[PDB]
Amino acid sequence: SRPVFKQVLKVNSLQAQRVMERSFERVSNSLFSIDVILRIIGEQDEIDQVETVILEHISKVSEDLDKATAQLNKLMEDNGIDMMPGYTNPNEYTIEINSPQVAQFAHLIRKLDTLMGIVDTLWLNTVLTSKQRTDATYQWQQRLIKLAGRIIGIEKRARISAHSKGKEGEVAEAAPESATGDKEIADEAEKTKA
Ligand SMILES: [Ca+2]
Repeated sequence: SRPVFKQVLKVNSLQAQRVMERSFERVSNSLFSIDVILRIIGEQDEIDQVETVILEHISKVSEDLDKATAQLNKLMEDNGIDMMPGYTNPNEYTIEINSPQVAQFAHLIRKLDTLMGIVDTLWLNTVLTSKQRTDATYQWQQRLIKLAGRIIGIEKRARISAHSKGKEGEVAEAAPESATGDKEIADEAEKTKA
């Protein structure tokens, strides 16, 4: 009745692995709740106003990984570096994709995995210092984490919107809100709720 795309997603870098493990299933459940809290809300100008802002945030992160990937993939050409490294422990995650927005978040994690792969060889080829590597890894790890947090924050603003419109009980039976086990993600969601 409803399409669900199931896919095995291998992740090499420890940064992309950690982002995936602490944010994905929460974000996957968050975009699911948003999609149903919206049809319970019903008003289409608001439904197009949340997705356009949902898919903008997903787009801005996607845009900035593309530009980071571009500049660093030609630092390797400037230094004649062809190859990427092996990874001592890549992992494979079985993920299901219920909406296109889940696909784009899962595709963001892949582009982060690639970006870490680029940074890792530029670090290994002595083009980037140890600090430049950890600032890339930390800030890019953090960048998707707050993106996760803000999706969830957007989801919590939709729930309060449903409350004011009387539909509190209707979404407590269609989509109960899940706990956010990551404190960084929960903090960014509560800022995005104000
Ligand atoms: Ca844009």
